[PDB]
Amino acid sequence: AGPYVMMIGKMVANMFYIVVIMALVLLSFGVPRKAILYPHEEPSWSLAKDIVFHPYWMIFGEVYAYEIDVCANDSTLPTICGPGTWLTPFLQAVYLFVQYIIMVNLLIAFFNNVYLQVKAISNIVWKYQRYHFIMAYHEKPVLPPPL
Amino acid sequence: ITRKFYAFYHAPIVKFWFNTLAYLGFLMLYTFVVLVKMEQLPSVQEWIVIAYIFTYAIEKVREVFMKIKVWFSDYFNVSDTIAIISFFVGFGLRFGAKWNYINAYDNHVFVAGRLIYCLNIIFWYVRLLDFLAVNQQAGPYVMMIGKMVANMFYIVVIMALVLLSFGVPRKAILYPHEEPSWSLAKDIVFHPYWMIFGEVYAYEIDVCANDSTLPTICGPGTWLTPFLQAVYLFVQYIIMVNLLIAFFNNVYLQVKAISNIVWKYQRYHFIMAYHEKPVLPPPLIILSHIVSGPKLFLTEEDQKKLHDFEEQCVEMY
Amino acid sequence: DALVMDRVSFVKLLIENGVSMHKFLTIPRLEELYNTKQGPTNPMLFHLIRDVKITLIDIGLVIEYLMGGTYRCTYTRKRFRLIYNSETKRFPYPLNELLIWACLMKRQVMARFLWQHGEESMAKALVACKIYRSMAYEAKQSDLVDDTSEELKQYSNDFGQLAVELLEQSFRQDETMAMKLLTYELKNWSNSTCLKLAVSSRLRPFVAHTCTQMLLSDMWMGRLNMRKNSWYKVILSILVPPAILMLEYKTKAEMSHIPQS
Ligand SMILES: CC(C)CCC[C@@H](C)[C@H]1CC[C@H]2[C@@H]3CC=C4C[C@@H](OC(=O)CCC(=O)O)CC[C@]4(C)[C@H]3CC[C@]12C
Ligand SMILES: CC(C)CCC[C@@H](C)[C@H]1CC[C@H]2[C@@H]3CC=C4C[C@@H](OC(=O)CCC(=O)O)CC[C@]4(C)[C@H]3CC[C@]12C
Ligand SMILES: CC(C)CCC[C@@H](C)[C@H]1CC[C@H]2[C@@H]3CC=C4C[C@@H](OC(=O)CCC(=O)O)CC[C@]4(C)[C@H]3CC[C@]12C
Ligand SMILES: CC(C)CCC[C@@H](C)[C@H]1CC[C@H]2[C@@H]3CC=C4C[C@@H](OC(=O)CCC(=O)O)CC[C@]4(C)[C@H]3CC[C@]12C
Ligand SMILES: CC(C)CCC[C@@H](C)[C@H]1CC[C@H]2[C@@H]3CC=C4C[C@@H](OC(=O)CCC(=O)O)CC[C@]4(C)[C@H]3CC[C@]12C
Repeated sequence: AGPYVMMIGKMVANMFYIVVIMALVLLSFGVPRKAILYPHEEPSWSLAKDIVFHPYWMIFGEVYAYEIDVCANDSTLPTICGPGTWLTPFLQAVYLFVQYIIMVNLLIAFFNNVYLQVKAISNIVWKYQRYHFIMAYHEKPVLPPPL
Repeated sequence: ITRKFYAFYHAPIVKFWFNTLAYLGFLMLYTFVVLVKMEQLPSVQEWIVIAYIFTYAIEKVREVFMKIKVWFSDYFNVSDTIAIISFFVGFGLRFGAKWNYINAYDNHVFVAGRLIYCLNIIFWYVRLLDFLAVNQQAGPYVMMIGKMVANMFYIVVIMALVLLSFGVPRKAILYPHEEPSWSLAKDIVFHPYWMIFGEVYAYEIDVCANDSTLPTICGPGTWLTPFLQAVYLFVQYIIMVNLLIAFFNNVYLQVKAISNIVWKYQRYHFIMAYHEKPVLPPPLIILSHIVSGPKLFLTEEDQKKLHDFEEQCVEMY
Repeated sequence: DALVMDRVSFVKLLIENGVSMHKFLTIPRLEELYNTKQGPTNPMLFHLIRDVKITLIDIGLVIEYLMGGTYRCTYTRKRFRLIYNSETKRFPYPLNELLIWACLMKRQVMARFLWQHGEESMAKALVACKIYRSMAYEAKQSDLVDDTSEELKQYSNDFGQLAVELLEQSFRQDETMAMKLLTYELKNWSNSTCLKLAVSSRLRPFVAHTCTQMLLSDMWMGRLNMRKNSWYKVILSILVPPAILMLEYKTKAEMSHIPQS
């Protein structure tokens, strides 16, 4: 279990620019979805929360099925039926296609093809830091810090 | 000392970061414009947006005139023509419009101007990938996404046939009494599309059963749709979206090797643009078009010292 | 005769003994040696002359057509049209003329022989790569029987690999000099930079080598010195203009290989 803990950080530091592209796709759906659905707003800090908030959980399974087609019957949020709200199922369709079929599936390919070189590196980084770990326990006194 | 200002500002790093800092200012102002209530007269932020897109279009005309079909070859220049043209179609319908004024601000011309004004921010956020694609690490991924979207197209077509061949008999079984409308297309593509993405519509399955939404749909034959949805989710989620992971997985390394070289090649055409851009960002470019090569300089000595370096390297080759 | 009959290993012997290419090539030696059907000819060369027996001015209209943009070939200039139309009818660089001749007439072994002994060889490899590549592109469109675009490509990729291998050679000996080889004015090949000459043909292994990606990383810095300069101090000095004055910079001994405006 040493190389995996030494490997998680070495791959978080390595996927950062796929996560940035996923955050741009996240914003470029988050802003016109609110802007189409909510025309009458005043400037508040709940604009940031609601442009990042609802398209963030769509990567993770929640499609917000009844909030799509806000005009339709069998729908929650039935007060939002202004002109233009028929566009958001198409924006959510392209967003979930790009996010879930391109981006989170280019991330599986990324980890998949980076795994073996980061396992070979991270195994050696563990074997090296085992020295500095053992030489600390030749110096620690024989008591747990409450004792 | 005054050569340090001329030396600093004409560097392509400083033209680049000066341009992207003003571009992030453009996007922050443009989504404050878009997210907040539009009024009849444009706010302070909106005229800064229209100033950016107008003078930005001026700089793009200057970059085309100083050959058009060459400029359309980059995928972030086709998106610039659609972004700029549809912005002023949106600003034409927003500004040059009948008021029909009420407490309700919605007139049919103003609303379509505001929706061509809302759907247009997507082009500018996609244009942020042209900026995010200039460093060593995030360049190949942006050059790689399009090279794999263009490459998975025929797995996505097969997924769309499976999508239709469940979408049509599910409606046709569940909804026998319909009249021809364009909501037939929306509802045959709509509900089986979100089943790829997690939503199984759990209570709409077994429409006859208790503990179910849609209890009015209990006609003869509706006991077939859990079997059709079972085979559809098996084929879609276990075969198709799992043959797509295998596809990207086994194509990744050759498209990374290709896309890395395509990035390293287009870095030339990116840097040679910043030896030509004036040292101001497009909202501040009202000066440098009202106002108005890169050759290497060698002495006669070092042209000879270079010229017998090339001969030595060829003879050693 | 050895040139027309495509006898390479008699050109080797025959200039190795006593014949200088200087005072061999006159202007009627190009008109001849170009309009002879006594050896392996290029059948589509006449399709490129249809933009207008063969005169050198009609040849450089082909060469200016194959190397697009503002490429001015020496034959179409005023001084050559004054020496032409009747000591001065020799050529100052003969093997630059027979490298183009052996590339247009589609004789490859003659071209790789005439390439390897002249001055400015890495530029001749890229000129030959561009000529071959654009003849391939102007043969895929208009031919029916043995179009040879499959043959002209892989003739551009055999010179475009020579250019890469020569730049990988010159990079390993000195780096600041190899980056000078990329951008110095050629003055024979229409005052074109060698790197621009390898971007006109889309020669990706050259522009993606570490010599050109090191020179582009030195043009991106400009006058500044990002080897020791802070990355964030650029953004800070943009927002705070009195922070420009005291960051770092480069001297003229460090800006020597960078092509300045
Ligand atoms: C906030 C609540 C929901 C909990 C979320 C848990 C995360 C905040 C924890 C879980 C795993 C932790 C990571 C576990 C392992 C590492 C490896 C560690 O790096 C190393 O030990 C060596 C790696 C290297 O040498 O680069 C860096 C911190 C990091 C990423 C930790 C960062 C914090 C993480 C992501
Ligand atoms: C840098 C790239 C990724 C694009 C820029 C990010 C913008 C998409 C978003 C992210 C959060 C957005 C901000 C979210 C929250 C607000 C708060 C709100 O402003 C205020 O609260 C002022 C009104 C008040 O406080 O009385 C409306 C605009 C603003 C700045 C938004 C402007 C546009 C921002 C910066
Ligand atoms: C090209 C060489 C000299 C390095 C400089 C490259 C920069 C132009 C790239 C690298 C990092 C990129 C930035 C990385 C992250 C972001 C954040 C991004 O918005 C978000 O990530 C918001 C995240 C969220 O709100 O969830 C807006 C673009 C921006 C500033 C990118 C702008 C372009 C940057 C600065
Ligand atoms: C609300 C929804 C619509 C937002 C979804 C955003 C997409 C519409 C954006 C996200 C990523 C963008 C892509 C990012 C990168 C590229 C690469 C670009 O191609 C290249 O730069 C080189 C690749 C090649 O040479 O083929 C083509 C456009 C494309 C696919 C962009 C097309 C538009 C995309 C899919
Ligand atoms: C080409 C392959 C993929 C199969 C063919 C596609 C068919 C699965 C579907 C896709 C959308 C379907 C259409 C969906 C919507 C309509 C509208 C509707 O016709 C009308 O609205 C006309 C009546 C009116 O407008 O009053 C009913 C049939 C039709 C053409 C459907 C005919 C069959 C279509 C073209």
